[PDB]
Amino acid sequence: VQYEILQKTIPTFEPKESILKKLEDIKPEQVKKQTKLFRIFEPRQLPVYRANGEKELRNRWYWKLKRDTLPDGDYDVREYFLNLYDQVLTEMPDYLLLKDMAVENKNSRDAGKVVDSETAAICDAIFQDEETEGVVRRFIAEMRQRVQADRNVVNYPSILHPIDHAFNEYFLQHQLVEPLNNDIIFNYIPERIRNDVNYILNMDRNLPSTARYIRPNLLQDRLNLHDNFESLWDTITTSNYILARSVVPDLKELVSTEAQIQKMSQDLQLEALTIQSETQFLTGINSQAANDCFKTLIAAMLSQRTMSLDFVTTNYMSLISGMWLLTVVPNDMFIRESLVACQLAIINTIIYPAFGMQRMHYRNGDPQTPFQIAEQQIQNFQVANWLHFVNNNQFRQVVIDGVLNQVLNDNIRNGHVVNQLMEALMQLSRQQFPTMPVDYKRSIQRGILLLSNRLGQLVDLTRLLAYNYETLMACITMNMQHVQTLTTEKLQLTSVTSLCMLIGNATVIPSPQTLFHYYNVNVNFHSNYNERINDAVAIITAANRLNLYQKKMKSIVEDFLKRLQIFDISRVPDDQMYRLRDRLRLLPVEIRRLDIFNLILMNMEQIERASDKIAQGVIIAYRDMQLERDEMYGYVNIARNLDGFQQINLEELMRTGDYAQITNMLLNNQPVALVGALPFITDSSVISLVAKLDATVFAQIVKLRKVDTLKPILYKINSDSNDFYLVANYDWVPTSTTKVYKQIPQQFDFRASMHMLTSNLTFTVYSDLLAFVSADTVEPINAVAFDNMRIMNEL
Amino acid sequence: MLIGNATVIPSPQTLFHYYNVNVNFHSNYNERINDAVAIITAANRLNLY
Amino acid sequence: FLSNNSMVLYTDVSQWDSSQHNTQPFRKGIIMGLDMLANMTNDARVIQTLNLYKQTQINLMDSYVQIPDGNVIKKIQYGAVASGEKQTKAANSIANLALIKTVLSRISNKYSFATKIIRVDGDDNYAVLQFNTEVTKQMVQDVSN
Repeated sequence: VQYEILQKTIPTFEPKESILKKLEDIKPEQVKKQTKLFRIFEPRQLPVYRANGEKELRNRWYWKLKRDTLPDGDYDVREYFLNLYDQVLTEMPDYLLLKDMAVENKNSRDAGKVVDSETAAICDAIFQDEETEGVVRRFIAEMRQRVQADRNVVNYPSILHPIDHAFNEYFLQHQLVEPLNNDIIFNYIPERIRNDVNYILNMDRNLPSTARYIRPNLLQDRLNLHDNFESLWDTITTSNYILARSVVPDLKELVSTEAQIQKMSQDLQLEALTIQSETQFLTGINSQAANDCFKTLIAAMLSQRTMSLDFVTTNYMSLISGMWLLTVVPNDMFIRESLVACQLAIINTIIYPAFGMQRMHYRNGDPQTPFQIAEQQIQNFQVANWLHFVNNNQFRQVVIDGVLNQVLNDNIRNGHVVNQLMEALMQLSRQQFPTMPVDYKRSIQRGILLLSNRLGQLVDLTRLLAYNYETLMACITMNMQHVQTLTTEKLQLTSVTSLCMLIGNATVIPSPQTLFHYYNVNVNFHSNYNERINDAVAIITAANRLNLYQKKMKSIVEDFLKRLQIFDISRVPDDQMYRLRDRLRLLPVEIRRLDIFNLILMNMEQIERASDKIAQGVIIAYRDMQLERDEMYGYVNIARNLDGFQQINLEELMRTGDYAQITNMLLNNQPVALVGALPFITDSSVISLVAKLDATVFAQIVKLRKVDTLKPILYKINSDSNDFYLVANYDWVPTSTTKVYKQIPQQFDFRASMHMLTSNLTFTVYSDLLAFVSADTVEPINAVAFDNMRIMNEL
Repeated sequence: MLIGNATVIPSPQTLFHYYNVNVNFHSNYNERINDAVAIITAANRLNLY
Repeated sequence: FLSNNSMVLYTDVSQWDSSQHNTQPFRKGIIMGLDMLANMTNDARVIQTLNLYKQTQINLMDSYVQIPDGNVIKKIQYGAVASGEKQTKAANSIANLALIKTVLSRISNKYSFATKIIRVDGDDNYAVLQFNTEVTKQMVQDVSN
């Protein structure tokens, strides 16, 4: 035994692969219950320095940011705040019970609780500090949880910064849950299904008022994707068509194929020694296609997907059944050239040869389909009225229960159209063929008799299709528009003949479980659609209210389409994304997102004045200005008004590099301000003050023009500076050129930062709402239609 | 049908290149004109036939 | 469609088994198509069949080859296509058709022609193409290069 090995470094071609799903496999949602309270600020002990600069034996608590991460450059700061808005929306909860997050204060009189772990941390720290007044300790001892269970309400103490309170209070007061009772279980079900006496409903539970439920956003198509996005529409349409095929019933006991077809043979009186066009009538009269046509028609009419015809003109029964088809199914539901060909065949081999006419002289692009022109040439009331109905058969667009609906005539539903059809076929049987021989008469009249001996079954079939179609229509949320798609489904008229020739006295009604499944699926797709629209609209309107001009609004649309888990995002182009963006801009934002964004807008500057990594500007005054007294620094070179000196924006200078102004102003020692986020270093010395270093930083800007390597100096001076004996003895207020534009921290008020957060007590949340409902059908023979009359009865 | 969201302009180096080249061609053109004109005129004034 | 204005490019494609275009891209195109088709059906036997054909394409993407040499046996990395399969014929026809459709849209960067006919049968393939004018020697040469 022995082996050898050889290898080859094959390249690694990776497509994008656009990972897909289908509607039934779209998972609905997972609710957000809330974690900790979304803090942005926290307290901190800092030293303090009395005026004259020196230090106390005491400290003080100031608010400071958690996670100082802010950038350099105002553009990147606005990026930061957009990302923060994304974070809050990622953390925006749907419901929340405060008791889950609550903990126990180790220092309360009444042995009470508070809201969050950090609240209690702060309380304990401030309680155990040596240098806190007794009054805040009293406060901490009195602050506890209150409960009122008559109302299912709790009030817990919290300690948090006012921005934090704004966010958390908005979350509390706008948590989207609604009381759940069985009446809502019912009324969540469609009216038409409850109003249908062929379904019976019950449940074995009595939910309390303590329950809750989230309501879907079944708002309609804001984007009008039927309007000039025909690729996306063809995708959506096929993706609903396939769902619809999953729910159409399989047919019950059909007549025995071999028996029915032996009967057809007998009724045709074939011959073993001729060709006999009649023979082709038997082409494809199997089962499995009857079901296929029954499924294809209904799924197309529900999905609004056009469908095309294939049919061999040597088979005349295909045409004779296409008659019935074109009657009971509209014509704009089919693609034009197909039914043009079919109607032309029907005319030129059943009708105009029967009434003794020319074949036809028909143009390809004639603005009239052949039945329209033939409606007027003939002179016979029955056939002409039939053709009138066919030409003017089309859907009725009606808005019911919020959803649009493509409703049939209400003369098709009740099968009576078939009576017009059969009268026409009888008045065609009675014709002679003056031009054409008698064998051809025999073929035609024989074929149409095979369908005229099925009157009751065809009426019943039409009623059955209408019933199942409306019953499944009732389980739709997205409005169903009638606009032709790029692409069709091939319908075979052999399958139509199979259906029309293999059916009898056995009724199929949709199971209630299939109905509920179809409804919940359409709901999940529709609610995902609306929620993702709202997401993307929020981000777009955010980025345009912050002048994020370099941002390119493509990845957003790509995320929006990926989350719509049916499209091929790797092969949708860019123009289409941008047009979709153009539509998305014009939409209103939902209230939650707009409010959160307004909060971030009004307080983003306040968040940015903090963050002691970057300062909001720098002054340069060729003048011996004074330093300001503060008590977390001492003497500082700090500015907080920026009045007086004129200001240069730096992002405007980074965009269009024109340093003539800044350079000229620096050379000639002209006072100026420079506005934009900027780092610094904290020079805590004194000998670097009299030496006047903070003016040295700007002379690089003329040599190397890039104002990015720019860091002003911040002259904090105190009793911790190695040279403070000067400021102590000689009695000189420090003075400095080149102040920094910056704000100080805000002192921590334990009393006023305490709040009481109110919420519910112990509700429950249910999602799969139709799980409590049990449903069943009457015996399918004992069914009944809109007319209050048993369908599938004629024998 | 294949374009969007990428502005490309000439670099200043390319502009200077393309200006210097045209300058050189044009200057050579006028200089060689002047030389030919001078030599023709001198051949027709010095009776060189 | 042979005429003074048309030409025809014919090409032997029998050596294109170890080639770099019958490895990963060829197999992955079929895998992608199968994914689309699986999301284009609701029955389960069909999805199982499709997943099995897919997994076959996964495994054929890495394929070693027993080849003796005297007593010891070599096994070589050969992640490509050959015969000995139910698939090789039609799939090679597909891939050669796509290949020529892709190449033939590049001569259009330098010539105006109307593709009249393409044919692919195994170890050869030919495409005829017609011009706005009459043919010369130099267009033949440049088209070939």
